[PDB]
This record gives sequence, structure tokens and C-alpha cells, in this order.
Amino acid sequence: NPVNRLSRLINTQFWNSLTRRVDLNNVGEIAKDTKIDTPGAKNPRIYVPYDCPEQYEFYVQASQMHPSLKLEVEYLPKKITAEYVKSVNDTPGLLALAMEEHFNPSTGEKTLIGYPYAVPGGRFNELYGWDSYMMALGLLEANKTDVARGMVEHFIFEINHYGKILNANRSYYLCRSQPPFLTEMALVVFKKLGGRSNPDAVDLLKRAFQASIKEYKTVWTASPRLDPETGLSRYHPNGLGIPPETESDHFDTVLLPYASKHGVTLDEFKQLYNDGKIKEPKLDEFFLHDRGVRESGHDTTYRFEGVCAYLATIDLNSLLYKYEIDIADFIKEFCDDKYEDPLDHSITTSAMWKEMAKIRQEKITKYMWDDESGFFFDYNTKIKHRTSYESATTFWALWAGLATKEQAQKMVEKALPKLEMLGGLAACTERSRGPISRPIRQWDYPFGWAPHQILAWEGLRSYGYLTVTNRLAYRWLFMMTKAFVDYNGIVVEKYDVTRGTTEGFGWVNASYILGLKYMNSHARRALGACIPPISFFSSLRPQERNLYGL
Repeated sequence: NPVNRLSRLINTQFWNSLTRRVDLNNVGEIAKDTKIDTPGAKNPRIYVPYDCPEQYEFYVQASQMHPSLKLEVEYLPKKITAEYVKSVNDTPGLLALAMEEHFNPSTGEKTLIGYPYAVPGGRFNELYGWDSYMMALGLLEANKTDVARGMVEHFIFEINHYGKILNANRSYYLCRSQPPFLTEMALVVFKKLGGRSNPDAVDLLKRAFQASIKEYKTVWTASPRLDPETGLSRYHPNGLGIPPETESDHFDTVLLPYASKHGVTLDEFKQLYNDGKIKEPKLDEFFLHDRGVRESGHDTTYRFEGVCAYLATIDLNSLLYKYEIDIADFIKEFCDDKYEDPLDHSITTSAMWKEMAKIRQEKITKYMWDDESGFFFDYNTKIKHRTSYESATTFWALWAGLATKEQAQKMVEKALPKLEMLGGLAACTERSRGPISRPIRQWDYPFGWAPHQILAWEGLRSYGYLTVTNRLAYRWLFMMTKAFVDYNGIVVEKYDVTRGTTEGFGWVNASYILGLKYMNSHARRALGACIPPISFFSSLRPQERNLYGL
């Protein structure tokens, strides 16, 4: 039965196919990085934080053992600056990550072994960003909890030494973040570990929340990302010049015009830009939004083409609302309601945090909500004006819990129909994508994406619309199954939710196990048979058709 074979292969072989764990012999293998091709990129290189000597000694010991790799091991500046990153663009490295202490039990000798993590696909080696949240949900259902907690340990380390959660732990990503989830990623690994009853769990929860507050205070509610006027935040990272790791021809077409306005070749105009010698400020702005897109993780979409860095999206501000509520909880429960920040001696009560969330809610409802069409549009903060773009992310408001009971009912009724295609939620309505000529962007209609599905499921089920989750979860699980059958045992990164023709893919895999949570015996049987959603709902007694909002 196909849904049992795939499910079986996710829970066992694919997760192992995607685990990574850093010890003294694979370091070379992991740190090898093709994405950049200059001289300096020829030897695998790892960079260590300035204040981690025990870990420096580790990777140096490691580099001597398999010296044929010519692995280089460099300490990082204490003060990591956009100007510095721009320099190491030609000498790129894999950033050191978390590491757990393990001791000999009769001699007592300390050993380092890297906490384990998961890649998004057999064609990667880096710990990626928000991907790791979804994947951690799957790993927890497959009772591989060691790998889920592993990644929380890494995200604390990333925040504590590189100052943010990174797109992925490589040198050339040090200036970009990803959508923040660490609060609820901490919570679920906490609950699965034992909750208050596991002391190791309660230690991890506290660390992950001390670190979460640092991220909130110093990344998202902090300039340049924070818009002071509205109070909301934008994906607006630092960073200089052309992103190195791209396809070399990528920007060649947008660069060529300027290169000829300045009367040089493409290469010379590239070098002269990276060296700061070009005052072409709208080109400086283009690359602002590109780096801003790379931070939203919606890479790319016409929702963000050239506008991303000025947009306070429902995406990020829904996630921050979640941070504000999860943090109030942590303080009133584990800090006796008095959290003083060890960095700046800032005394906050959980009442205060809740108050932060209350105003976020009002602000988001103010600039973003549209009681006619049912959506939460993004708000532009330079043009000071709302968008017409209907995004699947409007449901993050429910995932986070900032929308009112009244608002959700309006969204289910008026907005969910503009987005619900054959196999689930398209990333955006057909209207808002526009026409194609203007190539198609992969986060746009007709594509639908695992993270959008997973968040809308939990978000609907939170506001009481589980009957609607069940219908949506069917259309997804079905379309994934018929592909694994037809495409002859293969799983795919993105899916067309409008029509349908060896390691899995992280959050796709995880999307499957988590949607099966939502299916009864009858439904699984109809899935095994590859019965399309219309046929199957049709085949049902109206009492049970009610279970799918029909």
C-alpha cells in the first residue's frame, strides 16, 4: 500500500539519509563547498567563533588527521562586520556549530562530538534555517528526538556566537537570517522530552528562551529591520555588494545595463562594485531587496520582487507575535515573572510582554487587515501603503494566534477559496501573481509549498476549523501519493497544486507524516487507491462529508 511504503521510508531511511553529525573524519566531507569558485574556495575551510578555543583545537586536530584534504581552520573576528564578510567572499568557510561534551567514564578524558542535525536534501550539508523547524516536527513524530533537540542546540549557538539564526551555517550567510520559529520549536522539543519532569529539558527550554529573547531584542525589533513609524519589522539585512554564492550568470542581466553606463566590461563593473567604487544607488537598492528576499525564504516571488526590504509582511510579524506570547509564558512560569536580560540588565514582566503582543495585534490589524476580501495584506513602509497581493501566508496569523475569532471566520469564508486549488493551497492567487511572459517564480501560483500547508493546518485547527484542515490535508497527501506512484518512487521539492503528470526533501517528507496525523482509516484507504479529492468526498455519507467542511 503506497501511503504505508512512503510513510515507512520517510520515518526510517530518509531521515537517516538526511542526518549529519560532525566528528573528526567527516569534517572535510561536510565543509567541501562548490557553490563558490575562486582560488580561496579550493580547500575546505571551517571558521570558529573567537571565544571557542576548545572547539578550535578540535577542528585543528581534525585537520591534521586527514591532512590530504588541506582543511583550513580560521578563528573569526570578535566583531563580525558586513565589511568583513565581503572580504571572505573569496575564502569561504563552514561555520562551526554546537558541540556536546562527552567524557570517558573511568579515565575522565573530555571529548567533543557535534550535536546532530538534518539537511533539507541529500544534495546539501549545511544546517538551514526555518526548514529545520518543520523537519524537527517530522523527526519528533518519527521519534528521532535526538536530532530535533540537536538543532535547537545549534540555533542557540548560532544566536550566541553569530548573533542570529542563519540562512545556513556558511561564511557567506553571516549577514542574513531566516523566518524565526525558535520559540515553538523549543516548546515542542521541550514537551516531547518530558516537560517540567525532565530537568535536562527544563535547562534546554531556558537556554532556548534566553537566546530567543536575544534574537527578538537584537535582530527583529532593532534597526534596520524595525520600521519606527508603524512599529512593525521588515526583512532588511546588512551585507555588501553582489552575493557571492549565486549562479555566476545570475545577475549578469541586471548588471549589464549599468556596466555599460559606466563604460566597462561586466567583470570590471562587478569588481568595481564590490570594491565600493560605484555610486549607483538604485543598484545598491536592488541588491538590498535581493538580500531581503533571501531572508524571507520565499526565494523568489513577485510578492517581493524589488519591494521586499520595505515590506512589513504578515509573515514576519505573525511570527514575532508568536515570540511575544511564548516569551510572556516562559517568564510567568520559569522566571517568577521577573526576567532581567544579562546583556543589558533590562527588567521585563510577562504582563509587559503580553502588552507588546497586544499592540502588535492592533498594528497588524491596522495596516494589514482587509475585512472585505478576507486577507492580511503586507504593508509597504516607504510608499506607506498596503498591498493587493493575496498570499497563502495570511494563515500564519492563525498559526500565531493573533487574529480574532471574527477575523478568521472572514478569512476561511472569503480568502481560503481564492487559494484552495486541487492539491491544496497555492502560494498566492492567480490574480496576484500576474501574467507570465516575466518568467515564473517558484513561490507563486500554481506552486504550493510544504511549509504553507503545515502552518495553515495547525492554524486552522487552532481556531477550531479542523474540519477544514482535514479537507486541505487530503488534497495534499493525495497529490503527493499519486506522484510517488506515477513518478515511480520519487519525492519532489515543490508541487503544482493545480494539475499532475532518492533521499526525500526535508519539510516535504515532514509534511507527509504530519498530514497523515489528520487522516482516519477510511481516508488512508482511499489514499492508497489514489482516489482524487472530488471523487472521494463525493463517495461519502453526508454525515462524514461534514468531516471535510463539505
